[PDB]
Amino acid sequence: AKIKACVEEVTTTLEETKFLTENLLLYIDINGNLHPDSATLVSDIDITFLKKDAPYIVGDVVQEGVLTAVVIPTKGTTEMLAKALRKVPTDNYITTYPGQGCNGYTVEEAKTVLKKCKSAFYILPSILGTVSWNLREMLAHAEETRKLMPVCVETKAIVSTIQRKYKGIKIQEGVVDYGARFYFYTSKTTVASLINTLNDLNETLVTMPLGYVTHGLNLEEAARCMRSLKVPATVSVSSPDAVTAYNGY
Repeated sequence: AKIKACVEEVTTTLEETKFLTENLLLYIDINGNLHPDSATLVSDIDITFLKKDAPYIVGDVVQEGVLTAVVIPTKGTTEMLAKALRKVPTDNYITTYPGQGCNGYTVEEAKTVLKKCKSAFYILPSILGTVSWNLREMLAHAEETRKLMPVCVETKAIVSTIQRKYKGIKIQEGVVDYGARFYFYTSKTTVASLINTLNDLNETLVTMPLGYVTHGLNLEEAARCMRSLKVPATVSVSSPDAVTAYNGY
């Protein structure tokens, strides 16, 4: 039937919005990996088809059952994002604003792009001071506040400091609650998977910018990714100048 073109923000959870349509529009990267905003919308659905045909080019669309996914770019520009969204078949969709988080686009840029399409879009809904604390200060803060502290296991200087401060700790990937509460991860897992994990734990964090250095990101790229966190976080950067730069991004 003819589609009633619109962009409408709802305040309902995914399940509570399905009365409008069963169709979900997801965002993926060139490898078929789901954007953190899309990753929580595929519960109890086989998503083998997303990575099955990787690698993809921006604008590629993959579909199966109630799911539609489009490969979006990283702000290259708004033109590229518009062009990608135009490839989605016209229909009624529950979705999120495209290009958020690591992709670097703003909510205003996403609204502009969706309003140029002919689909009916139903948009699902959705801080602590920035500091320059050294590792010893961060560990002391995590210990007294019980905030979760993400730690990259490949950063040997950090692992050796934790082993020496918390004698007897058994460091392994995942949550380790010994002296302080840590989330140990490898750089061999994506920043997106890490953000999804921290969002699911739903704990307040004390953290360095995620992806910065460990995943080859610069501070601006890490700041963009950090927008995908749905938990409160005390972010600690390298120096007082990096505080201005980070809060500037």
